Order: sequence, then structure tokens, then C-alpha cells
Amino acid sequence: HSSGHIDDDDKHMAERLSEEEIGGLKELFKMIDTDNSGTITFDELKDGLKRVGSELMESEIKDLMDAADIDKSGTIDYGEFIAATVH
Ligand SMILES: [Ca+2]
Ligand SMILES: [Ca+2]
Repeated sequence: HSSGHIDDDDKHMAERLSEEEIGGLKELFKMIDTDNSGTITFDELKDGLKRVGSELMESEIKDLMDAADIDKSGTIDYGEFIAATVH
């Protein structure tokens, strides 16, 4: 409840990007987190492609998890994966 940010589109231009994870935190992020708590962890990460039982190797889940979440917080966020710049 405020009126110092919700008024002109000028302030909406600086609040249209996802800094932490608010971007997908609603639709995608939740649908990704097997916990739906708002935070994904390797242990849960694998459960994504694991339950798929296709032809993947959990070995890539750890090399992908580490490369994804650079915050080394042990937990990956929507804003931690997007950090990927200059590819
Ligand atoms: Ca979780
Ligand atoms: Ca993190």
C-alpha cells in the first residue's frame, strides 16, 4: 500500500525487471521449484529431470546447478540463473 512508486510509468520502468526472482516467482519459478516454497536446491533440482527418467545423467545436474547459482548459497534463485551475461 503506497503511492510513491505506483503512479507514473517513469517509476514502473525501474520496477519492471526481476532483481531477486519476483519475475517468475509467480508462474514459472514456483512451477520449477519442486518445493514451491520459492527456492530451488540441487537435491530438488535433480528431481526435475530425474523423475523424467529419459536419458539424462544426474552428473549434469550438479555441474548445471553449480554453474547456475553462482551465489554459492547452496540454493538457486530465478535471479541467480538469469545472471548469465555475455554468452
Ligand atoms: Ca524449496
Ligand atoms: Ca543464491
